[PDB]
Amino acid sequence: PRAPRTYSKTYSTPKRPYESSRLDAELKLAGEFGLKNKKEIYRISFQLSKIRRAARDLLTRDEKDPKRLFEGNALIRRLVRVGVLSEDKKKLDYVLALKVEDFLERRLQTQVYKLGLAKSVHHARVLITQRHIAVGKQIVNIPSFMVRLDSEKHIDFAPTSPFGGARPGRVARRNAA
Amino acid sequence: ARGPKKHLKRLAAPHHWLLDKLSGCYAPRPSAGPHKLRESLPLIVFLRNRLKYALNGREVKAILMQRHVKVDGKVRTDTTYPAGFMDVITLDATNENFRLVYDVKGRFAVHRITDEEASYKLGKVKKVQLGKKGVPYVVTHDGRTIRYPDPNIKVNDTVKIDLASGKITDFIKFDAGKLVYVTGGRNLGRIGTIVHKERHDGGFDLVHIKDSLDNTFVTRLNNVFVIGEQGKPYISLPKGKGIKLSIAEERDRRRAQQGL
RNA sequence: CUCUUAAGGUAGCCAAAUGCCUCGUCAUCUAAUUAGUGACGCGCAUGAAUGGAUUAACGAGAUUCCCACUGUCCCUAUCUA
RNA sequence: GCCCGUCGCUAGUACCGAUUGAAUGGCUUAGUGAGGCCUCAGGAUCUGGGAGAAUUUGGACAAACUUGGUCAUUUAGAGGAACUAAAAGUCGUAACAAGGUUUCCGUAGGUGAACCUGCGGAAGGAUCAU
RNA sequence: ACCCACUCGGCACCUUACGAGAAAUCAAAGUCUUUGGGUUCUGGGGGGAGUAUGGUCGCAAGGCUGAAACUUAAAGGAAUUG
RNA sequence: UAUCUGGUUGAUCCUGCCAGUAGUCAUAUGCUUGUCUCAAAGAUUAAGCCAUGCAUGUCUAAGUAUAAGCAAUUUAUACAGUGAAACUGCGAAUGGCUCAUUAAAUCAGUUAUCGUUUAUUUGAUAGUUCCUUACAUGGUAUAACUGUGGUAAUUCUAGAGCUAAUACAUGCUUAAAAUCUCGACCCUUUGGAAGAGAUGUAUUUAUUAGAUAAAAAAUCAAUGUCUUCGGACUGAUGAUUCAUAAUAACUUUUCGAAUCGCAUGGCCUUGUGCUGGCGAUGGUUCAUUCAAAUUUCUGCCCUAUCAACUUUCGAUGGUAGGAUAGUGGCCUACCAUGGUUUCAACGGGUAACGGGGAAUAAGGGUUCGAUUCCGGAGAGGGAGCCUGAGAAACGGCUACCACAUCCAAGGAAGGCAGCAGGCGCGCAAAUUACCCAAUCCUAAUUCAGGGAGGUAGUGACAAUAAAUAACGAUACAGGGCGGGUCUUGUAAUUGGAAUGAGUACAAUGUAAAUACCUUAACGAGGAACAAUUGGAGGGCAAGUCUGGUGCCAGCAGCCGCGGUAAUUCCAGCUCCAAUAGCGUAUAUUAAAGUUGUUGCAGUUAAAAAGCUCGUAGUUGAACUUUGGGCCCGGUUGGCCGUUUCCAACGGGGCCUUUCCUUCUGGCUAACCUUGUGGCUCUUGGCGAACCAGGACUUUUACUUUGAAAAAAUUAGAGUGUUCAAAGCAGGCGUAUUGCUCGAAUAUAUUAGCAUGGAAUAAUAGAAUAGGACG
Ligand SMILES: [Mg+2]
Ligand SMILES: [Mg+2]
Ligand SMILES: [Mg+2]
Ligand SMILES: [Mg+2]
Ligand SMILES: [Mg+2]
Ligand SMILES: [Mg+2]
Ligand SMILES: [Mg+2]
Ligand SMILES: [Mg+2]
Ligand SMILES: [Mg+2]
Ligand SMILES: [Mg+2]
Ligand SMILES: [Mg+2]
Ligand SMILES: [Mg+2]
Ligand SMILES: [Mg+2]
Ligand SMILES: [Mg+2]
Ligand SMILES: [Mg+2]
Ligand SMILES: [Mg+2]
Ligand SMILES: [Mg+2]
Ligand SMILES: [Mg+2]
Ligand SMILES: [Mg+2]
Ligand SMILES: [Mg+2]
Ligand SMILES: [Mg+2]
Ligand SMILES: [Mg+2]
Ligand SMILES: [Mg+2]
Ligand SMILES: [Mg+2]
Ligand SMILES: [Mg+2]
Ligand SMILES: [Mg+2]
Ligand SMILES: [Mg+2]
Ligand SMILES: [Mg+2]
Ligand SMILES: [Mg+2]
Ligand SMILES: [Mg+2]
Ligand SMILES: [Mg+2]
Ligand SMILES: [Mg+2]
Ligand SMILES: [Mg+2]
Ligand SMILES: [Mg+2]
Ligand SMILES: [Mg+2]
Ligand SMILES: [Mg+2]
Ligand SMILES: [Mg+2]
Ligand SMILES: [Mg+2]
Ligand SMILES: [Mg+2]
Ligand SMILES: [Mg+2]
Ligand SMILES: [Mg+2]
Ligand SMILES: [Mg+2]
Ligand SMILES: [Mg+2]
Ligand SMILES: [Mg+2]
Ligand SMILES: [Mg+2]
Ligand SMILES: [Mg+2]
Ligand SMILES: [Mg+2]
Ligand SMILES: [Mg+2]
Ligand SMILES: [Mg+2]
Ligand SMILES: [Mg+2]
Ligand SMILES: [Mg+2]
Ligand SMILES: [Mg+2]
Ligand SMILES: [Mg+2]
Ligand SMILES: [Mg+2]
Ligand SMILES: [Mg+2]
Ligand SMILES: [Mg+2]
Ligand SMILES: [Mg+2]
Ligand SMILES: [Mg+2]
Ligand SMILES: [Mg+2]
Ligand SMILES: [Mg+2]
Ligand SMILES: [Mg+2]
Ligand SMILES: [Mg+2]
Ligand SMILES: [Mg+2]
Ligand SMILES: [Mg+2]
Ligand SMILES: [Mg+2]
Ligand SMILES: [Mg+2]
Ligand SMILES: [Mg+2]
Ligand SMILES: [Mg+2]
Ligand SMILES: [Mg+2]
Ligand SMILES: [Mg+2]
Ligand SMILES: [Mg+2]
Repeated sequence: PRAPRTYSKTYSTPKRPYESSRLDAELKLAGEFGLKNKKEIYRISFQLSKIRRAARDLLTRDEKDPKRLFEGNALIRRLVRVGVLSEDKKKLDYVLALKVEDFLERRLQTQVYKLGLAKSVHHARVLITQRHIAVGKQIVNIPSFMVRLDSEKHIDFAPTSPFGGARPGRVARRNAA
Repeated sequence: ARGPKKHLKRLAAPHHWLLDKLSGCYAPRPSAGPHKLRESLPLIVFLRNRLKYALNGREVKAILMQRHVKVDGKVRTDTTYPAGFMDVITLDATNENFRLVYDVKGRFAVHRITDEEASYKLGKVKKVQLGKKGVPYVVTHDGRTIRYPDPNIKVNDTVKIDLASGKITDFIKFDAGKLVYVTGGRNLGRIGTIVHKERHDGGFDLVHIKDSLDNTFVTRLNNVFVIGEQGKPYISLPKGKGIKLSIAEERDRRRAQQGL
C-alpha cells in the first residue's frame, strides 16, 4: 500500500582490496583534506565514474546530437556552478579528465581551510560540526557541503557561534566563575 | 473480481493530476459521470491541489456543501465529480470561471475566463443516430444528448452548447483545415488545424496536424477535437497556445526571464 | 608349511523332498508361527546326463499366505424323504 | 624408483534385495450417495382459480464414503555387491627400461590375485631404411 | 614399348615458412582478438563409471541409450634437464 | 564500468579445475554499537492450528415516530421539536491478506462485441391506463411495543394483543389530430356515406419499410392525389436482417408517481372552486460514465529415461434445439470423421502465480521477482446456493470430509492467507498500544463508520548524512639557513578555549502524545562520554618480537603450518584493512572466452559416429533500369556582418521506349501557360495531390519514421532537502489582504497498427499456350 521510498548507495568499492599502491595513495588524500572514512574517498570516486560514464557516453553521439548538447551543456553547467571544472573547459571533452582531487578541494571542510580560518584542515572539520560557521543565517554542519563558488563569497561565521560574534560560550562562562 | 472497484491507490492515479506520492496511500477515485475516469479530473484536486483554495480534503467537502461550486451551470456537489476537458467551473464566490483545458504538457491547467465565455460549451460529437419515435440526437465527448440537431452535423464535429438550456446553435465541421485540439496520446495539448485524414477502413483513422509553427505531427482521430478556424478559435486557449516548445526551447526561455 | 591321493568337489546350489546338531542364525509374515518365504553356509553327508543350475506352460501332485465364501467353529436349533 | 590387483581393519556414500514392502499428494473406473437448485405431486391454513409449510416424484449439479487402478514425490529392509577415504599392512610383480614374455585394442576362455593364452588389429615400438 | 614437355585427377615424399601451435610438429593443424563461406557431430577438472536405473536390440555373449550420491587438488598434454 | 592472483614440475610452457577476489532490494547467524534522516519486517518451513479483543455499518428540510422517550415551547386538538427501538432503503461484491493451485492457463502488449450484462453517475425520454367505475386518493398484515412463556446454553425464539409506509398488495386519469377497420340507409354508378370501434410504451411472433453502380419503357393483379373524363399522374457503418418505422396479432401484461420537504400565492361567476413556486424520492426506455463477461494476434521455465496424442463418458466439424446476459460442443439429439504433433504435440517436472520490475556495470549476457503498482486465484479442503446491479461471497448460508469448542449428555456453536496476539514449524521475521488529524472510502450521508489508512512502540532488513576531539606554550632533539625563530614535530607537568551524547524550564511538534528542528539551565580530561571487527608465511596489507605447546592441542576457503629456537597454533606486545560497523554460512552475478550469437575447445590434454546412404532441420552460383540530362529547394560551414559568391551533405520531381492500377467527376498545385535578378496577374492548355463511388489488385522477409502508448523503477533536466539518501517542490514584493516559474525529457526493443525505402533473401508468372493486349 505504501508508496516505495526510493534509496541509493553513494560509494563504490575497489575490486582488488589490497592494492597498497592505491592504498597509501588513498590515505594521502584522506589525511590531506581531513577525511574520516576512506569511504569519503570511495564515495567521491563513485559520482566521478558516474559523470564519466555519463559524459564519455555523450561523446559517442554524432557531434552535437540533439540530447548530447541539452544534457551536455546541462552537465558542464552543473560542475562549474560548483567550481570543479574551470571556466575554460565547458565543451565537455575535458570533463572526462576531472581527476578526483578537484572534487575534494571544493568541499566545505576544505575551503574553510584555504580561506585561512582553519588553523588545521581538522580544526575545520571540528568547528563546522559545533554550531559554528554558516553561509547565510543558514548554519552548515556538513563538512561535505560542496560549496558552489557563488556562496563561497559569504562563509564568515554564524551569528550564534561564539567564534564569529556571540555570547561567550558554554565552558568559558564558568571558567570565569 | 466480484463487481465494482471503488478505491484508487496512489500511482494508479492519472499522472496529469500531479499528486505527490507520499500523502497517504490513495488518490480520490473519480465518480461516474460525464467524463471517462482516466480522462478527467475531480473537484477535490482542483480545489485542493492545482488551485490551493482548500488545505485538506475535509475542507473541500465543507466548501461544496454551501453550493459554492457550479460546473457547466449546475451545483454539482460530488467531491470526486469527474470534471473533464472543456467543462466550465463557475465559482459563486469570487465570481470566477474556468474552462477545463490541457497544457501542451498534457495536464489540466487553471485558465480563468470571462463571464460571457462562461456560458457556452462545445463537444466533439461521438455519435449520431435516430432514436425513440425517430427523433435524431447527438451525443458528445462530455456525456449529453441533444435532440433534434441539423442533418448537417455528422460525427466528429464540435457543437456550441448554450448550457443555460440544452440546444446547439453552431457546429464546426471536421474537414481539411479546421482548428483542432489534440485530446489524447501525448501530442496531447498541441494545436492546429488540419493536414488530412487517412481513412483505414477497419479502424483507427489517422489525423495529420500542422501546428502554427510549421511543425507536423499525427495522432488518432478519436483524439482530435476540431475547435474552429485557423487562428480563429471558438474558446480562449491558455498561455502559449500549445505549440510544443522543445526541451532546449523551453529552457532557453526559462533562463530568458533571468533578471529580478 | 606339512602328511597324503587315481584325483582330492570346479561352475553352480542349499537347513533345499538332501543338515546330524536343529524348533540352526538373521530377516520377513502374526497378538503370538517346531509352519511358510528371503537370506546366511567348514554343507553330519549339496553338486554337475549318479546329470548341475535355470525355466514359460501344464498338474484330481506336496506346502504357505491372502480375497471371497461359508454351521468347520463359538453353539446349537429347525424342516423334508 | 615407481607401481598393480585380490586379501584384512575403520568409516561414509549410493546401488541390488524376500517383505505382491510402506508413505504422501494428483487424477480416476465401479458401487453407494449428502445437499441446495430445477421439476411432478402434496395441502398444516388463508384466503381470492391464488398463495403456502411439512411431505414427495423425476432431474441436472454434485460433495463425500467403500474397494480398486494410475501418475508423481518419497521411503524401511536380513543380506548381497560396488566405490571412496586410502597414502599404508598381507601376497605376489602386471605396467613403466626390449620392465626382463614390448605395450595397448576388440573378442574368447582360463587363473588366489594382479594376470595368462588363442584369433584379428594399432604403434601411442624396441623398426620412418635393401 | 621407350624419351621429352605440358595439363587434368590419384597414392605419397621433399625443402621451406609467409603462417599456425603449449609444444612435438602442420600446405593445413594456415588464411582467428584484424575473432563470421556452408553444414553435421562430440567435449566442459579428476575419480566415481560407461557403473546404477529405465527403455530398446540380441539365442546368448553382449550392443545402443545412459545418471546420481559421495569423494578429491589435482589427473592430464607436450617439451627441458637430470 | 573492457585487470586478475595462489595450487600439478627438479625447473618449463600448456589444458584445466580448485582456492582467492567484488557486488547482491539477499536471507540467516556471530561479535560490536553514540547522533540525524529514512523505515522493510511470520514470504521461504506448515494455503499448518488458533484463546481473546477488534476489522461494516449507515439518516437528510425532505419514506415510516401515539417511546406509557428527553424536552417544552409556542398559532398549531390529526402530525410538527428532539429522537431509542423497529421497519423501509442502501452498503456489506470495495477494502485488507495470502501465493496454495495454475505451464497455452494466468499474464503482457495488441485486438473483437455487427457476440452480451451493466446498480450507480451524468444527459435525455411519457396528454393515451375506462367502457357496447372512490381521485377531495381505494386493501390488510406486521416489526418495534405491550404482555404471557420455554430452554444448561447463542445475535434461539413461541403463544396472544396492537399500529405505520417511498414495505406489501392494489387501482382512476387528459387536448387535438389523423390513419386504419367494420359499416344502417341510397343506387345502380366513375360508385359514397351517417357513425361503430380500433390505434400509449414494454413483451412475443410473423410480414413490411429501411433507397441510391449511369439511364428508360410495356403489361397482369390490385389501386392512390388532381379531372381539361381523350386521360395524365430519406440516417449511420469498411460491413448487417443496423438505428428507426409500418402492418396482424400475442401477453397469468413492464412502465405510465395513491410519495416526501420548504415555502404559500394568486384569481371570480367567492364554489372548501379553480389554480400555482422552488427541490426531493421514484419511474420505464435511450445515452453516458464505473464496469463486467467473453475474444484476435504474438510471446512462457527444465524434460525424449515423455512420440505419438485426442473421442470411456465431446475428441474436430455440420444441422436443429436447449440453456446462457449473450457467442460457442457450453449442453443435447441426429449425422460425419475429424483435431494436435520433431516447427516437439502428448505426458512429466516446477523447492511456478504472471507482469511493472530486482541483482550483476565493456558489450553480448546471467540470475531473480512470495513481497508497496496492475492482472489473476483463494479464504481448512470440496461442492452447492440464497440475496443482489454485481458473489458460486465464505469476517453469507447448505451438505459432505478434516479440524475443532461449550453442555445440565437433551443439545448448541466455531473458519485470522484482516489488525494484533498465541501454538507449531524452523536458519528465519515486531505491539494483544493510539486516532479518524491526514490520505481516501461507504451510508439515508458536511456530522456516522473505516485494525482501509495514519500515530507511536518493537526494529544494525536495507539506504543517507558522519562524534569519539580541536589549538596552543614549553622542554630536551632532529632538521632549516652553535641551537636561532622558520616548525618537522617526539614530548608521560601544563593550557585556557569549543561542544553534543546525555539531561531539561519552554515553546514548537502532535488527534493526544513521542522524536526531530529551535533553545535557557546543566552537561569532557584519561576513572574518560574509554570503537569495533577481523587479520599480520603466500594469494594479501601488516613482525622469521617475547612467552607457551611439542605432529599434542589447535590453525589452515586453497598452497600449507605444529614432531622443542613456530614468520601460521595459545598469548603479551607491536603492526595492517575496513570502520558504526565488521566476520561466518548459503545462494547468486561479475571475473568466465570454464556454456563461447558476439566468443571456446575436439592430431597427441576432455571430445570427430567404423563406413556410406538419407528424411526432418540448417544452407544454397550467377544474370531483369543501369547510365546520362534538366530542375526545385532544403542543412551544416565558409568570406563577409540573410540577398546573393564559393565548396561539401542530404530530399523530392522530371525527360531519357520507362504503372504511378484503374477509370467515371470532383481539386486542379503546378506550366509549355498569356532584364528572365522580381511577382502579383483571367480567357485556350500538367495530373494522379486524394478525396468517393466503381471496377481489380502475386505473395513475404528486412529497414525507416510515426502513432498507440500507467504510474512508481531506471536514465535524466530544474530546484541549494543546513548536506546527502530524498522530496516535487519552490522562488519573488508592496512580507497591508500577491507576484510568479514549475511538476521536463528520455524509455517498449518481441507482436499488432501506420508510413517512407526497393539494395539484400525468398514466392509466384507464357512451353501441349488453357498465355497477353482489343
Ligand atoms: Mg469517490
Ligand atoms: Mg561357481
Ligand atoms: Mg524341509
Ligand atoms: Mg526358541
Ligand atoms: Mg519358521
Ligand atoms: Mg498357519
Ligand atoms: Mg529356506
Ligand atoms: Mg547346506
Ligand atoms: Mg556336526
Ligand atoms: Mg560330498
Ligand atoms: Mg548325487
Ligand atoms: Mg539340463
Ligand atoms: Mg529356460
Ligand atoms: Mg497344483
Ligand atoms: Mg516346502
Ligand atoms: Mg500387505
Ligand atoms: Mg427441470
Ligand atoms: Mg559407485
Ligand atoms: Mg614387471
Ligand atoms: Mg623388478
Ligand atoms: Mg612385459
Ligand atoms: Mg614399453
Ligand atoms: Mg599433379
Ligand atoms: Mg618455426
Ligand atoms: Mg612459428
Ligand atoms: Mg528379451
Ligand atoms: Mg603442491
Ligand atoms: Mg614443487
Ligand atoms: Mg631434483
Ligand atoms: Mg570461487
Ligand atoms: Mg505461511
Ligand atoms: Mg509478507
Ligand atoms: Mg490457516
Ligand atoms: Mg414526538
Ligand atoms: Mg478485494
Ligand atoms: Mg480471463
Ligand atoms: Mg394477509
Ligand atoms: Mg441510407
Ligand atoms: Mg431490429
Ligand atoms: Mg388559497
Ligand atoms: Mg524420469
Ligand atoms: Mg453445433
Ligand atoms: Mg475416428
Ligand atoms: Mg525437444
Ligand atoms: Mg507453487
Ligand atoms: Mg541488460
Ligand atoms: Mg555464467
Ligand atoms: Mg510478483
Ligand atoms: Mg517467477
Ligand atoms: Mg511460496
Ligand atoms: Mg465459498
Ligand atoms: Mg476472517
Ligand atoms: Mg471478504
Ligand atoms: Mg436438561
Ligand atoms: Mg497475524
Ligand atoms: Mg531477521
Ligand atoms: Mg492498523
Ligand atoms: Mg496499521
Ligand atoms: Mg564511544
Ligand atoms: Mg574527556
Ligand atoms: Mg585485535
Ligand atoms: Mg605483505
Ligand atoms: Mg600471534
Ligand atoms: Mg566487505
Ligand atoms: Mg552477432
Ligand atoms: Mg575450453
Ligand atoms: Mg591417452
Ligand atoms: Mg572418423
Ligand atoms: Mg545415425
Ligand atoms: Mg543468391
Ligand atoms: Mg518513437
